[PDB]
Amino acid sequence: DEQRRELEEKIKWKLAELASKSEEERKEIKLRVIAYVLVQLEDLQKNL
Amino acid sequence: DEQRRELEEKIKWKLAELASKSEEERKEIKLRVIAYVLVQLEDLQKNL
Amino acid sequence: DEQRRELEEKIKWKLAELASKSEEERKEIKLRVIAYVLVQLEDLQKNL
Ligand code: NA
Ligand code: NA
Ligand code: NA
Repeated sequence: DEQRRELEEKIKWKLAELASKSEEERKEIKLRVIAYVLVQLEDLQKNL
Repeated sequence: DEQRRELEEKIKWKLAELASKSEEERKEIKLRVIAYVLVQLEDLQKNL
Repeated sequence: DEQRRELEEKIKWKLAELASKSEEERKEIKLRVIAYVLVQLEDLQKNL
């Protein structure tokens, strides 16, 4: 599927961006990711 | 944007909550986050 | 709620799948998860 391939390219681009980040920057990013997913899980746990 | 600032406040609140969790609780939370994102990625990989 | 219980079962199934993965496979999966969430955060940071 087209959209599937586009998503993989978006993911690979983000991985290349992440590769340039320092160890501490990566930890800050991972923390942000965890917090965002948890906010998403809560707001979803409300309507679903 | 308003919604953007609101999201950052939601993320900061979640970060403050995470900061109070023990190391083992944090590992349990990260595991849950990983599993949830993968479920989301699959269900999305179906409609998209 | 029904959908809530279904989500927990989906998450537990994914956790069981993750448990079978090697340490290196788990790192690859976590990297993919981080990149996907960041793509999601960007595309959301555009419409919201
Ligand atoms: Na660099
Ligand atoms: Na504490
Ligand atoms: Na195994």
